[PDB]
Amino acid sequence: ARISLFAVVVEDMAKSLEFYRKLGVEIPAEADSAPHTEAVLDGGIRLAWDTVETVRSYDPEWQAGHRFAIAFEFPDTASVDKKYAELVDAGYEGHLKPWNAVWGQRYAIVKDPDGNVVDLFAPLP
Amino acid sequence: ARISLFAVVVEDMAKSLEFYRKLGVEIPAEADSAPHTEAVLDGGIRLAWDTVETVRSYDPEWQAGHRFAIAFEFPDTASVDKKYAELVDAGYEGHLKPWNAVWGQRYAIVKDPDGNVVDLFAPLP
Repeated sequence: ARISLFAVVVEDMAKSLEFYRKLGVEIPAEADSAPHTEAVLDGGIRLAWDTVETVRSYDPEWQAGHRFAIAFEFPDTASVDKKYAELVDAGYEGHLKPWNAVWGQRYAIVKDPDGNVVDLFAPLP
Repeated sequence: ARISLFAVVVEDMAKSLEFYRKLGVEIPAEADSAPHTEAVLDGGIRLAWDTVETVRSYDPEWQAGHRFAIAFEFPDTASVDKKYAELVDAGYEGHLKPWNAVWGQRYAIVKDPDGNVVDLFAPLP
Protein backbone atom coordinates (compact mmCIF):
# COMPACT_ATOMS: atom_id res chain seq x y z
CA ALA A 1 0.00 0.00 0.00
CA ARG A 2 1.11 3.59 -0.81
CA ILE A 3 -0.08 6.97 0.44
CA SER A 4 -1.72 8.50 -2.55
CA LEU A 5 -3.54 11.63 -1.36
CA PHE A 6 -3.82 13.93 1.62
CA ALA A 7 -7.29 15.50 1.57
CA VAL A 8 -8.90 18.51 3.23
CA VAL A 9 -12.60 19.09 3.68
CA VAL A 10 -13.62 22.58 2.68
CA GLU A 11 -16.75 24.67 3.19
CA ASP A 12 -16.00 26.70 0.10
CA MET A 13 -13.81 25.33 -2.64
CA ALA A 14 -12.91 28.68 -4.20
CA LYS A 15 -11.93 30.27 -0.88
CA SER A 16 -9.67 27.32 0.03
CA LEU A 17 -7.91 27.15 -3.37
CA GLU A 18 -7.34 30.97 -3.35
CA PHE A 19 -5.34 30.54 -0.14
CA TYR A 20 -3.21 27.55 -1.30
CA ARG A 21 -2.44 29.31 -4.62
CA LYS A 22 -0.85 32.09 -2.52
CA LEU A 23 1.52 29.41 -1.11
CA GLY A 24 2.59 28.34 -4.60
CA VAL A 25 0.48 25.22 -4.90
CA GLU A 26 -0.21 24.47 -8.61
CA ILE A 27 -3.99 24.23 -8.76
CA PRO A 28 -5.95 23.51 -11.93
CA ALA A 29 -7.71 26.31 -13.68
CA GLU A 30 -11.46 26.45 -13.04
CA ALA A 31 -11.29 24.10 -10.09
CA ASP A 32 -13.46 26.52 -8.15
CA SER A 33 -16.53 24.68 -9.50
CA ALA A 34 -15.12 21.30 -8.65
CA PRO A 35 -16.67 19.15 -5.90
CA HIS A 36 -13.23 17.56 -5.67
CA THR A 37 -9.91 19.11 -6.67
CA GLU A 38 -6.36 17.73 -6.73
CA ALA A 39 -2.89 19.32 -6.89
CA VAL A 40 0.22 17.28 -7.71
CA LEU A 41 3.19 17.16 -5.37
CA ASP A 42 6.72 15.96 -6.04
CA GLY A 43 6.82 12.17 -6.16
CA GLY A 44 3.20 11.94 -7.29
CA ILE A 45 1.41 12.37 -4.00
CA ARG A 46 -1.56 14.66 -4.30
CA LEU A 47 -3.17 17.24 -2.11
CA ALA A 48 -6.94 17.07 -2.47
CA TRP A 49 -9.94 19.16 -1.54
CA ASP A 50 -13.49 17.94 -1.10
CA THR A 51 -16.50 20.12 -0.38
CA VAL A 52 -18.67 19.32 2.61
CA GLU A 53 -21.48 18.41 0.20
CA THR A 54 -19.25 15.83 -1.56
CA VAL A 55 -18.14 14.31 1.68
CA ARG A 56 -21.71 14.00 2.95
CA SER A 57 -22.85 12.19 -0.21
CA TYR A 58 -21.07 9.08 1.08
CA ASP A 59 -20.10 9.95 4.71
CA PRO A 60 -23.26 11.63 5.96
CA GLU A 61 -22.01 11.51 9.57
CA TRP A 62 -19.63 14.37 8.76
CA GLN A 63 -20.02 17.48 10.92
CA ALA A 64 -17.46 20.28 10.98
CA GLY A 65 -15.86 15.37 11.73
CA HIS A 66 -12.47 15.18 10.11
CA ARG A 67 -11.06 18.20 8.43
CA PHE A 68 -8.50 15.99 6.71
CA ALA A 69 -7.88 12.44 5.60
CA ILE A 70 -4.98 10.30 4.44
CA ALA A 71 -5.77 8.03 1.48
CA PHE A 72 -3.88 4.82 0.83
CA GLU A 73 -3.96 3.03 -2.50
CA PHE A 74 -3.91 -0.75 -2.77
CA PRO A 75 -2.93 -2.95 -5.73
CA ASP A 76 -6.37 -4.59 -6.07
CA THR A 77 -9.89 -4.30 -4.64
CA ALA A 78 -9.80 -7.47 -2.54
CA SER A 79 -6.83 -5.98 -0.70
CA VAL A 80 -9.01 -3.14 0.58
CA ASP A 81 -11.51 -5.53 2.14
CA LYS A 82 -8.60 -7.55 3.56
CA LYS A 83 -6.78 -4.58 5.08
CA TYR A 84 -10.09 -3.15 6.40
CA ALA A 85 -10.75 -6.47 8.14
CA GLU A 86 -7.16 -6.66 9.35
CA LEU A 87 -7.38 -3.22 10.95
CA VAL A 88 -10.80 -3.73 12.47
CA ASP A 89 -10.20 -7.12 14.02
CA ALA A 90 -7.04 -5.53 15.43
CA GLY A 91 -9.31 -3.18 17.40
CA TYR A 92 -9.28 -0.06 15.26
CA GLU A 93 -12.44 1.90 14.42
CA GLY A 94 -14.07 0.87 11.18
CA HIS A 95 -16.08 3.86 10.06
CA LEU A 96 -17.43 2.78 6.69
CA LYS A 97 -17.09 -0.77 5.49
CA PRO A 98 -15.84 -1.41 1.95
CA TRP A 99 -18.11 -0.41 -0.88
CA ASN A 100 -17.97 0.17 -4.65
CA ALA A 101 -17.94 3.97 -4.86
CA VAL A 102 -19.64 5.98 -7.60
CA TRP A 103 -16.29 7.49 -8.60
CA GLY A 104 -14.83 4.15 -9.65
CA GLN A 105 -13.01 2.70 -6.64
CA ARG A 106 -13.39 0.00 -4.01
CA TYR A 107 -13.34 2.26 -0.95
CA ALA A 108 -13.31 1.92 2.81
CA ILE A 109 -12.75 4.21 5.77
CA VAL A 110 -11.17 3.53 9.14
CA LYS A 111 -10.23 5.93 11.91
CA ASP A 112 -6.71 6.03 13.42
CA PRO A 113 -6.21 6.17 17.24
CA ASP A 114 -6.58 10.00 17.29
CA GLY A 115 -9.86 10.03 15.39
CA ASN A 116 -8.33 10.86 11.99
CA VAL A 117 -9.91 9.53 8.82
CA VAL A 118 -7.94 7.06 6.76
CA ASP A 119 -9.24 6.05 3.33
CA LEU A 120 -8.43 2.69 1.82
CA PHE A 121 -8.97 2.34 -1.92
CA ALA A 122 -8.28 0.63 -5.23
CA PRO A 123 -9.57 1.29 -8.76
CA LEU A 124 -12.44 -0.84 -10.02
CA PRO A 125 -11.67 -3.01 -13.03
CA ALA B 1 12.60 14.30 -36.28
CA ARG B 2 12.17 10.48 -36.14
CA ILE B 3 9.97 8.24 -34.01
CA SER B 4 12.41 6.44 -31.81
CA LEU B 5 10.38 4.60 -29.16
CA PHE B 6 6.85 3.57 -28.33
CA ALA B 7 6.58 3.26 -24.54
CA VAL B 8 4.13 1.60 -22.15
CA VAL B 9 3.72 2.41 -18.49
CA VAL B 10 3.61 -0.70 -16.36
CA GLU B 11 2.63 -1.42 -12.76
CA ASP B 12 4.87 -4.45 -12.66
CA MET B 13 7.79 -4.79 -15.03
CA ALA B 14 8.16 -8.56 -14.73
CA LYS B 15 4.45 -9.24 -15.33
CA SER B 16 4.41 -7.04 -18.45
CA LEU B 17 7.59 -8.52 -19.99
CA GLU B 18 6.33 -12.11 -19.32
CA PHE B 19 3.31 -11.34 -21.52
CA TYR B 20 5.26 -9.72 -24.43
CA ARG B 21 7.80 -12.59 -24.42
CA LYS B 22 4.84 -14.91 -25.15
CA LEU B 23 4.23 -12.82 -28.32
CA GLY B 24 7.82 -13.31 -29.49
CA VAL B 25 9.21 -9.95 -28.46
CA GLU B 26 12.99 -10.23 -27.84
CA ILE B 27 13.41 -8.87 -24.34
CA PRO B 28 16.75 -8.61 -22.54
CA ALA B 29 17.61 -11.11 -19.89
CA GLU B 30 17.15 -9.84 -16.33
CA ALA B 31 15.10 -6.86 -17.39
CA ASP B 32 12.60 -7.71 -14.68
CA SER B 33 14.63 -5.52 -12.28
CA ALA B 34 14.83 -2.68 -14.73
CA PRO B 35 12.99 0.61 -14.10
CA HIS B 36 13.09 1.01 -17.87
CA THR B 37 13.37 -1.75 -20.47
CA GLU B 38 13.68 -1.67 -24.27
CA ALA B 39 13.15 -4.24 -27.04
CA VAL B 40 14.40 -3.66 -30.59
CA LEU B 41 12.06 -3.76 -33.56
CA ASP B 42 12.90 -4.01 -37.25
CA GLY B 43 14.21 -0.69 -38.54
CA GLY B 44 15.54 0.29 -35.12
CA ILE B 45 12.38 1.52 -33.47
CA ARG B 46 12.10 0.32 -29.91
CA LEU B 47 9.29 -0.77 -27.69
CA ALA B 48 9.88 0.47 -24.16
CA TRP B 49 8.50 -0.16 -20.70
CA ASP B 50 8.66 2.20 -17.75
CA THR B 51 7.45 1.44 -14.25
CA VAL B 52 4.98 3.79 -12.61
CA GLU B 53 7.69 4.73 -10.11
CA THR B 54 10.06 5.77 -12.95
CA VAL B 55 7.42 7.80 -14.65
CA ARG B 56 6.50 9.61 -11.44
CA SER B 57 10.13 10.59 -10.76
CA TYR B 58 9.80 13.22 -13.50
CA ASP B 59 6.04 13.28 -14.34
CA PRO B 60 4.48 13.18 -10.88
CA GLU B 61 1.04 14.04 -12.30
CA TRP B 62 0.77 10.47 -13.60
CA GLN B 63 -2.23 8.50 -12.36
CA ALA B 64 -3.31 5.20 -13.90
CA GLY B 65 -2.56 9.32 -17.01
CA HIS B 66 -1.14 7.90 -20.20
CA ARG B 67 -0.58 4.23 -20.48
CA PHE B 68 1.62 4.83 -23.51
CA ALA B 69 3.77 7.46 -25.17
CA ILE B 70 5.39 8.08 -28.53
CA ALA B 71 8.95 9.42 -28.34
CA PHE B 72 10.49 11.49 -31.12
CA GLU B 73 14.21 12.06 -31.43
CA PHE B 74 15.66 15.33 -32.67
CA PRO B 75 19.12 16.05 -34.13
CA ASP B 76 20.14 18.50 -31.37
CA THR B 77 18.88 19.81 -28.02
CA ALA B 78 17.89 23.28 -29.23
CA SER B 79 15.52 21.59 -31.66
CA VAL B 80 13.52 20.15 -28.77
CA ASP B 81 12.94 23.57 -27.25
CA LYS B 82 12.08 24.90 -30.72
CA LYS B 83 9.60 22.15 -31.59
CA TYR B 84 8.07 22.35 -28.06
CA ALA B 85 7.51 26.07 -28.58
CA GLU B 86 6.23 25.49 -32.11
CA LEU B 87 3.64 22.99 -30.90
CA VAL B 88 2.55 25.01 -27.90
CA ASP B 89 2.12 28.35 -29.63
CA ALA B 90 0.12 26.37 -32.19
CA GLY B 91 -2.37 25.62 -29.40
CA TYR B 92 -1.34 22.13 -28.33
CA GLU B 93 -1.00 21.13 -24.67
CA GLY B 94 2.48 21.54 -23.28
CA HIS B 95 2.70 19.14 -20.37
CA LEU B 96 6.31 19.47 -19.25
CA LYS B 97 8.55 22.15 -20.63
CA PRO B 98 12.04 21.21 -21.84
CA TRP B 99 14.52 20.13 -19.21
CA ASN B 100 17.90 18.38 -18.96
CA ALA B 101 16.89 14.90 -17.77
CA VAL B 102 18.93 12.78 -15.38
CA TRP B 103 19.22 10.05 -18.01
CA GLY B 104 21.20 12.24 -20.40
CA GLN B 105 18.71 13.91 -22.74
CA ARG B 106 17.10 17.28 -23.38
CA TYR B 107 13.48 16.22 -22.88
CA ALA B 108 10.03 17.71 -23.21
CA ILE B 109 6.48 16.41 -23.17
CA VAL B 110 3.41 17.59 -25.07
CA LYS B 111 -0.02 16.03 -25.35
CA ASP B 112 -1.67 15.30 -28.73
CA PRO B 113 -5.36 16.22 -29.36
CA ASP B 114 -6.60 12.94 -27.80
CA GLY B 115 -4.63 13.35 -24.58
CA ASN B 116 -1.76 11.04 -25.59
CA VAL B 117 1.75 11.73 -24.34
CA VAL B 118 4.37 12.65 -26.88
CA ASP B 119 8.01 12.89 -25.79
CA LEU B 120 10.47 15.15 -27.54
CA PHE B 121 14.14 14.44 -26.93
CA ALA B 122 17.79 14.70 -27.95
CA PRO B 123 20.99 13.40 -26.34
CA LEU B 124 23.01 15.82 -24.22
CA PRO B 125 26.50 16.55 -25.48
